[PDB]
Amino acid sequence: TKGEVRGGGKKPYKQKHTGKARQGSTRNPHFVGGGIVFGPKPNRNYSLKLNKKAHTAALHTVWSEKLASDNTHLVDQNLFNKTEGKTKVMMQFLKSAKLLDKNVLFVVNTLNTNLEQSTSNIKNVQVKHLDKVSVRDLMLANALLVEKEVLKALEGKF
Amino acid sequence: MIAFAKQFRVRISPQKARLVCQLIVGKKTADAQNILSNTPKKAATLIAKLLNSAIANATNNHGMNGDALYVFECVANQGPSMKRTIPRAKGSSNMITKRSSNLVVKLSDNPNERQELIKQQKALVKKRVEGQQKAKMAR
Amino acid sequence: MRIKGGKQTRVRRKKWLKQASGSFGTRHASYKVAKQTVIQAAKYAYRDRRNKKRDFRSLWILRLNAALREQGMTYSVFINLLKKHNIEINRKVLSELAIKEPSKFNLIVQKVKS
Amino acid sequence: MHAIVVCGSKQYLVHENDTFFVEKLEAPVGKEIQLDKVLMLDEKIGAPYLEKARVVCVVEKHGLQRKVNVIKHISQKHHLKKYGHRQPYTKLKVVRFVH
Amino acid sequence: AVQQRRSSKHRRDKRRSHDALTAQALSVCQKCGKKKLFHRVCSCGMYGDLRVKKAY
Amino acid sequence: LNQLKSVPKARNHKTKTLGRGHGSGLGKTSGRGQKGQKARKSGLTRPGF
Amino acid sequence: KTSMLTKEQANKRRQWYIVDAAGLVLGKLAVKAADLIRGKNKVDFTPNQDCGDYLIIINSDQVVLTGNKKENEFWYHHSQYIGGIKKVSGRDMLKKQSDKLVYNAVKGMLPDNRLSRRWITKVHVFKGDKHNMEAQKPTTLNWS
RNA sequence: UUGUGGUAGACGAGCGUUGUAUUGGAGUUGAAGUCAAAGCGUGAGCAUUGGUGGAUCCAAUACAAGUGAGAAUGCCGGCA
RNA sequence: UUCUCGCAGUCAGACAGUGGGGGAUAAGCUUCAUUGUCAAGAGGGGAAGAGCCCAGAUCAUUAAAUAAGGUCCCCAAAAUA
RNA sequence: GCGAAACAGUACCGUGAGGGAAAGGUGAAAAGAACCCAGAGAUGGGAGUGAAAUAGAUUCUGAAACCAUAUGCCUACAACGUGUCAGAGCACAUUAAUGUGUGAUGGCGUGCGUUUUGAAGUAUGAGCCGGCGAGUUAUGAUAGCAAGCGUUAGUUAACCA
Repeated sequence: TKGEVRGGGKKPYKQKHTGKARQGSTRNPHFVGGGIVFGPKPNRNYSLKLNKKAHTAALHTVWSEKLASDNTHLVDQNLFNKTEGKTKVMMQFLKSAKLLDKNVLFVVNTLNTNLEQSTSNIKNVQVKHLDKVSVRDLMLANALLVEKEVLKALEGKF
Repeated sequence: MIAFAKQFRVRISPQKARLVCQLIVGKKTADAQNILSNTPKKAATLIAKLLNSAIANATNNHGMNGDALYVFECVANQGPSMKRTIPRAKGSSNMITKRSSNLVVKLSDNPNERQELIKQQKALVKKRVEGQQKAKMAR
Repeated sequence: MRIKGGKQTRVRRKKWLKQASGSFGTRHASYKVAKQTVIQAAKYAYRDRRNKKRDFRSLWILRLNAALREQGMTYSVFINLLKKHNIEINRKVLSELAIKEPSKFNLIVQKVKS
Repeated sequence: MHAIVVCGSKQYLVHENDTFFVEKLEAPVGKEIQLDKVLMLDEKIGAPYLEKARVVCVVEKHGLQRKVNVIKHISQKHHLKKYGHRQPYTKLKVVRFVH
Repeated sequence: AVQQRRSSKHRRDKRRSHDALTAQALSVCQKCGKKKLFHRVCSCGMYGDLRVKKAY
Repeated sequence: LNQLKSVPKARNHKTKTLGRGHGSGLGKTSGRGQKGQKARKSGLTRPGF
Repeated sequence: KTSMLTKEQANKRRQWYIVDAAGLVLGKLAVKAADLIRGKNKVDFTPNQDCGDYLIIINSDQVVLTGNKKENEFWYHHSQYIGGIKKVSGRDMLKKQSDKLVYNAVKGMLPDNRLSRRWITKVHVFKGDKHNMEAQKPTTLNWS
């Protein structure tokens, strides 16, 4: 701002006998070397408040309209048992998935270590946890699978 | 045509060189060299020498004819200068300025080359409008 | 975050100042004198669209009266004759240009009598 | 021949295949329309808008006039307020004015 | 004194265009080259009276 | 919604910034007038005055 | 739309005219001359093309001074000096230069343009009787 | 129908600057910066092509302003 | 035009006219009430004529006739008695 | 962006406290202009390298502002914010568009913002453009508007995840 600029400032000339602009200091908020009065500070809140009732309602409606999405088929321990840590089998799946255009989220709650080891070699592979998700990313993946064992679990939080 | 010599940063007042160049434009080799030599100025002799050098370049290097060449262009346009302080009376001061120019000379054999640029512009506008109309067929 | 405004302002002022051209000397290579020229032209066009109708109508009336006095009648009596009788539908410019047509205006001369 | 017709808000004297511009009137281009607001029918004048000398005309084209970009402002003030108005125009001609 | 305005290009040209140069006298040499001004010694010595001077 | 179809739900009200515009108003006027106390940096005045 | 009024241009045709009616007051003669040299009597009139007429005047100094204006009529013509005004007598301009009086009257009854002074040049009025345009067959008229 | 004289002053709705969150498309058979022109719109704007030019951009939806520049004898480069 | 909301701009106006006061009953002077104007809103004309006549002006037309006023010419338009 | 990429608190300005800027983009690559031309050389020009020297070293794009020029117009009796609306004359035939540009001459026509009852003003300040420049961030309340909520609705604090 004006008063937080390093460098001495003073009147470089006389008040009268000077038909130029009169300034009480060298820098002003019309200079190209500093002094602008209005600017950002590292404290802008940008804080929106979301109610718990509203949060649960949003979770429920986003889950319910994701149920009708293109990727809604259920998952279980089976593919985790069949898959290995190799991306070889993961890209074989991608070849057989036929859904390379979709950024499908491998949303799991069992945390099968093969998924965390693999799933970063292509522009569509991404695995995250189930209990730590947001509606923006949930509806943003444009497709993602769901777990069969978490039906009542997701019902509990509504 | 040929025998062109661009001379940027020729330290001299442009208040006088452009006028004399304009007077000189439109003359042959010798009938201009003699009058440049018959000058009390400090530039005309050097201009005549530069013209001789440029004619030598045109005839020898480019293999030109040098049979109808005349002064096609002489002008002394803006040139970067040196501007520093200078003392004055009553304790005041001013800014002294020693100026320069951008000397450039061009020659022409035929009285033409004022219309060859016109033909080039006609070709450019014709090809521009041809692109425009092939775009129009794409509408 | 620093917002770019170098080229964008150049394009904006180039669009703003385009309307100024064709003036004496240099009244179009600047901003304020260009605004002066543009606003003077705009007000000139505005006053033309407002009042050229009355200007042309007055010119036609003057010329038509000159023609009438050439034929031997004033505009007052001619328009009175056209109004109180001789219901005829014709405009002043067309009335004054009908003279160029051979005997078409003379027809009006013998028909415009009350 | 010659005939003064009324169309839009302007009059025009028309001859064989006379091409001229008139005010737009929400009409198609190319239609053969017979106007009854006509006079000066072959050196004849009619108070009741003399008719039976039919004038069949064909619209040459339509279009929009040059932009009326009015800047409504007050002197000694900026007050810039620009808006581009357009008055549509109509080019037409008579076909043969079968009387 | 000074005014309250500037002098544009046109006023200067009306002052400058009338400062344009003019022609000069001339004297073709009757015995040599190096065409010279009138009433002036040619730049190749041999002058009317005699080679009153030199070429350089 | 999505990042290419986020139609508004009609919650955005007009924002007034006093230092912008000439054909949009709020120029030199700035919604305050220019004379007296109102033509200086005399804003944020105590309501008890 | 617009009738697109176009002016009749590029034509050189004016007749020659003469008048000998000195004796009547300045005003009517001056306004008639202004109308004649202005183009107020054309069915096909053009302001930016040849419209003014060519009138030569013979014996224009026979005008008499009417009413009580005898020792009263004077004109102002001030040269930029100290008391440079000239006050010429009306009762004496009749026998003296009188064509220039008609020149001044018509020039005062004309719209101030370059065309006005050119119309003034297009008038040949003189006090005498021997002139040059009488050989061009000037059509005699009066008050046009 | 009232209609549109209208300053400050009150009321409403849009375009645009880049950047972001992105689905899409465009780049040595050229992306942009650059300037010319006998278009398009209702307005903030879209430009169409060409060329200097040489590797990154463009359309659309949502958000951020240091977001729209003629006056501060505004800073200031260049230049009269 | 009655009622609630709030953003305003406003107590430094002038003028045309009437009744006024101070004033020579001058004031391009001041202060009241009082009808309007500009201010907050323009044209023509009055020689240019801020409070003057028509006065109320989305735009476009080279369409009709009017209002005040003007009609010997220019600056338009008129003569008859 | 740290005054401080660019040899920065440097050069520099004051005794002394103190003040104090600017300065990156060659070519993928020097393969940096060998040989020759005029000259005293700088230099410019060929020649050659090279994708090209609007690639040749003040080598990343290279504009506005400015400096000048002639091509088509017309203009040296000339009283004009110098243009409008008409329109001669002249050159071209298009972003096909009431063709495009220039313009013999005529009706008409005191620049800009300011507080100003009122300035074209003999008040005010400005030549020009380039960049840049003024209603702001947090906190608390009120009001409008948009959304939820329900029949103690909701929100959390701290702290933890």
